Amino acid sequence: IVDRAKMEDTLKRRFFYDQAFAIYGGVSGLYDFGPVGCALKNNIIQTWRQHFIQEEQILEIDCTMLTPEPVLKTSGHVDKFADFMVKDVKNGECFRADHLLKAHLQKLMSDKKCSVEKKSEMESVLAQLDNYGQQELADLFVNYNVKSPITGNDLSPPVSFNLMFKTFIGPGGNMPGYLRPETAQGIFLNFKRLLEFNQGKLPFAAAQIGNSFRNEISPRSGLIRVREFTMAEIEHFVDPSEKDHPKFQNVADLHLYLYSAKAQVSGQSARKMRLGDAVEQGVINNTVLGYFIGRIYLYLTKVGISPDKLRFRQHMENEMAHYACDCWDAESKTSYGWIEIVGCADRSCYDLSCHARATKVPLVAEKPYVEEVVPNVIEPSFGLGRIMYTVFEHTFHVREGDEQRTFFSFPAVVAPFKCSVLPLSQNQEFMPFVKELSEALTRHGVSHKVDDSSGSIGRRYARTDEIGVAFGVTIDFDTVNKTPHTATLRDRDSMRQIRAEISELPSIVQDLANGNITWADVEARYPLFE
Amino acid sequence: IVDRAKMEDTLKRRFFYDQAFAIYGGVSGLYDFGPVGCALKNNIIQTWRQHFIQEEQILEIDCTMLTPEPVLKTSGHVDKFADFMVKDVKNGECFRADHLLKAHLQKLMSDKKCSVEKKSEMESVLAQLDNYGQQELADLFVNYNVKSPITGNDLSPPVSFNLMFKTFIGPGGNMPGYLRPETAQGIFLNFKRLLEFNQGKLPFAAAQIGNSFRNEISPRSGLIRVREFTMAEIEHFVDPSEKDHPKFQNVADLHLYLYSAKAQVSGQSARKMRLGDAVEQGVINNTVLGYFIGRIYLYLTKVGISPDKLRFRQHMENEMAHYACDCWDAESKTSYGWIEIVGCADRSCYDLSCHARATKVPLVAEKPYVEEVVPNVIEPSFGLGRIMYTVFEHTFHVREGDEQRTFFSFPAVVAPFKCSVLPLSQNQEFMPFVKELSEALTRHGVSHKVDDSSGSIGRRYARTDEIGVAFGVTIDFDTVNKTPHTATLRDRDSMRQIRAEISELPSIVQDLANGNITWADVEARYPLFE
Ligand SMILES: Nc1ncnc2c1ncn2[C@@H]1O[C@@H](COP(=O)(O)OP(=O)(O)OP(=O)(O)OP(=O)(O)OC[C@@H]2O[C@@H](n3cnc4c(N)ncnc43)[C@H](O)[C@H]2O)[C@H](O)[C@H]1O
Ligand SMILES: Nc1ncnc2c1ncn2[C@@H]1O[C@@H](COP(=O)(O)OP(=O)(O)OP(=O)(O)OP(=O)(O)OC[C@@H]2O[C@@H](n3cnc4c(N)ncnc43)[C@H](O)[C@H]2O)[C@H](O)[C@H]1O
Repeated sequence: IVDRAKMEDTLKRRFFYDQAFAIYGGVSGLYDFGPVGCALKNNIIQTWRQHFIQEEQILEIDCTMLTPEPVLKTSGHVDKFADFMVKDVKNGECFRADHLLKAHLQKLMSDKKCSVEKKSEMESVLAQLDNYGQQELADLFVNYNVKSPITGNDLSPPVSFNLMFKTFIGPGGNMPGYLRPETAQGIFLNFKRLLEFNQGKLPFAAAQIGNSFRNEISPRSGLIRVREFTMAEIEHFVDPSEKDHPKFQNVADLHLYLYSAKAQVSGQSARKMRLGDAVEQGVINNTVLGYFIGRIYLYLTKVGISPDKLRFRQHMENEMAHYACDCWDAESKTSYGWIEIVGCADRSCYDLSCHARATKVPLVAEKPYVEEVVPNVIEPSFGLGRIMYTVFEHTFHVREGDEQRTFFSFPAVVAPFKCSVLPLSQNQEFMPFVKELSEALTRHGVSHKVDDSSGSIGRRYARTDEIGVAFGVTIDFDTVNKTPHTATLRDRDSMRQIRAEISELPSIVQDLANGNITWADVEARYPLFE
Repeated sequence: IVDRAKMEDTLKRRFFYDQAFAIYGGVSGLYDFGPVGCALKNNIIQTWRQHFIQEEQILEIDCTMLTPEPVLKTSGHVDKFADFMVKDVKNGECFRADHLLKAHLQKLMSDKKCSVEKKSEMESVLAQLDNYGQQELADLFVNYNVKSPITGNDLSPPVSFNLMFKTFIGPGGNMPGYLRPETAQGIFLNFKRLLEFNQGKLPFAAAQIGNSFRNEISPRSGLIRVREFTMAEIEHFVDPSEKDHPKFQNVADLHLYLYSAKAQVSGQSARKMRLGDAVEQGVINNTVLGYFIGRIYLYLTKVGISPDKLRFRQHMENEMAHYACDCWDAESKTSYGWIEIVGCADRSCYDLSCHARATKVPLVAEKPYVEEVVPNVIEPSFGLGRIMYTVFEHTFHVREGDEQRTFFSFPAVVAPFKCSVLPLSQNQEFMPFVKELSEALTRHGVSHKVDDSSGSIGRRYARTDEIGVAFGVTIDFDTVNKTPHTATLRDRDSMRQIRAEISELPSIVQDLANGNITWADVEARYPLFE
């Protein structure tokens, strides 16, 4: 439960992000990231690089965004990559039928005049929205007589709208192209050279961290629905008969909420199972999928996503992506409800075969005399933007004070900068201490910034808390004149303080940020300071 | 003088980069970067972040690539951002008139039948190619009767071709847009919030590191001419009356080749002046421009660009970009001749005014009672791709041996990974040493990789040299069985070796890579090893 309004005001005021081309009216689905937004975004990307690429020794490549039409036609995007769209016969307003129908039912379930039986009927309908096809969705639009949310007009029947941006490569219109809606294709077209890196053996994973474009019909979810974003995609090529991951046992003991396809059709809630158990019973197909689901859980959690607002939902029969057979999405509970922030599909051998057949170029591998096989690929897809937004709503808090101050309980690994060093005076009296502390923090690899802003220490930290700085060190006169020279350490979340010699604080902060020590531990060793 | 052919073969074989969508015929102007290509590209970006953003405390932002037409129409790109194009009346082959005329004259100057007087005439023409306008270029195409390079056909008159990619944002064609040809605009539309970070005082700089698109007419220069690339742009906002940079004296003593507009019109060669002297005489307008020209020189140099193949060329009167008044480009001598890899324009107050007037939104600042002013901006534009390519041609070498091996003398700060650790056996006998060395190197922040490839040590390093690994440590039996336990250190460029205790090598390599010690110094302290 978060006050989106108040938050968007803080994120825009401190400039995490904001409307792109604001002075022109702004384009929906487009936003720019300010200084703190980039710092946070970079921390999230770097953390991701460590968690996956570095942890699994994934091969990295950087493919182009521009894509010639033939490529996307083969992958099947030109035909299936789209959302159903509607528009009132009056003017040309377009809406994503998928979501309009959802906002309409929620409207009816909110009206007190709604009976219990109908409320239930509608709930069952929403829990199957991603299944309904061209026709099924057309009927519901009639049964509920759905009409334009603005000055209720009559909506035309739901039709498919390809989400890919169109363009022309080079002069003339002989080579029409698109902006890649995902990165996966780039890795597939370079399968041979990539497979070659691993001696030609399976399994192995390739990844990409770049921009993708989706000409979203009607973006109205802030950063949740942009037409341009950064995504990290991992393509894990494995033997279709060796779909077993050697490291699964590393996450087999995690307890996370799973919402299987069955539980969705049988109308029951999601369960909090143990990964290992989930695979045993058959809920989660194999262990390769199970490993990544665990690593994903760990990543999102480490970055700041709340376990109580995180779950993995499996796709339904006809919800499947045109390229997948099985899939699980990491959805986060937000002010916009449950939304996927990480897609993890098991798109068998769809891709490699399509390109192989179309280009007349074989894309396979061998196994022991020797047999050739088309690697099944599990694709963990990360929408960094959505992941960051979720972090905002899950760590945004209002201080218990009339002044209505706000702060983000950002984990030390993602916060703009771990420590904030703020002295009272700037005279050559404090510099000797500020300089030393700063450099000391630098030797400990602790990002920091010397606060100069005007106002009382309390007001100084107020700004620090707004952008989620994890810790702060106050350097007052008792630090310069008294001896031993001690400074004040402040915990962002609790606002509680500590007093210790300014030469020891560096290592203390380091351990606090690296999770080697608890704020509790700190209060146990050093004297409290109010 | 480099054998482009042989090089492109090594860059593509080891997978630094290669044709994008290769299995489809490949699209010109598009390439993908493989593992080593990304490692190198990332090192170049990181080095750039340290050199500029971190060194000048530049504010970073990340704007969108999609841009609504009105924005680019105001900036003047919709009208002036283009290259002159020609095409043979026969088929529809398009060519950049600018470059075709250049390739034609070079052809005539190469034929022995060419007289000295005409050769001179043509040289004077090429040294003014970027000045010739719509008409002047049309006449030359007649005087020299330029015809299609392929099966000589008759070329149509030179016409302007807007280099911007076209697209439509959202459903329908009511909001036509483009892909940003540069990033600068993004910073300008966010001038108010950016100026706000600096208390509203000048000067201050904002920067962006992202992708830009240029629908290049006929790309045929490898990575030199792509339709999609990564660029780092710095927008340095300064008081039009305070165009003086406080740090200029930090680079005032650099000797670099300058090729002023005069020297280009007066038909004389470029001079190797001292930055300070250059500003004195008035060659380089102010010191703000002089500082950046120095920092740029230092950056390119540190990354691997050869000083003897680097120069800064000033634009001519009508060569000016539609948004600039003065400018200097860092051009590198390559197999494609001199090409700009860094643009440094002094586009006064063109931008801020244009957007202010069009949006009816003021974009100014104040100065001491107080006067408002439109900040003059100096834009150092970096084409990371071109900078990396230049590094390739300037560090690519062929070993003096029949086998024709190749290697890149990459500076330690940009090489894929600084040290290569390669043992003879993998048995539990060597592991204790390999493990220790590896971790030790990690504690010293020295990137490395344990070589496993088969073949003799000499053949092992052959692969290491190909991707430019700076150093190598050989761990043989005399390392495991003998005592003290010593290993062999190998310099990539010289291939000369050294023998020292395996516990001291970590710090030795660190200093060698961080430029704290010379390979000469090493051979002076430790015993040589053949
Ligand atoms: N019968 C049917 N036929 C065809 N389609 C059917 C269908 N039934 C249901 N559908 C669904 O309709 C499509 C709607 O797509 P979208 O328009 O992208 O809406 P979405 O469901 O919120 O994102 P999506 O699910 O596509 O993200 P993805 O896995 O591609 O990639 C991974 C995601 O990328 C990121 N991401 C996606 N869109 C983003 C955006 N606009 N902004 C920021 N991040 C985004 C997310 O963080 C990450 O989870 C779904 O792809 C498809 O499953
Ligand atoms: N009268 C006139 N009217 C209009 N135009 C006239 C003119 N007389 C001459 N011209 C010239 O014609 C245009 C041709 O442009 P381009 O088509 O980009 O060719 P260029 O000169 O090699 O690059 P450019 O000079 O544009 O790079 P820029 O400063 O924008 O940005 C910085 C560069 O970005 C990078 N970069 C640019 N293009 C790249 C590419 N295709 N691939 C990779 N990197 C690229 C480079 O590394 C970096 O130096 C020049 O912009 C303009 O000066």
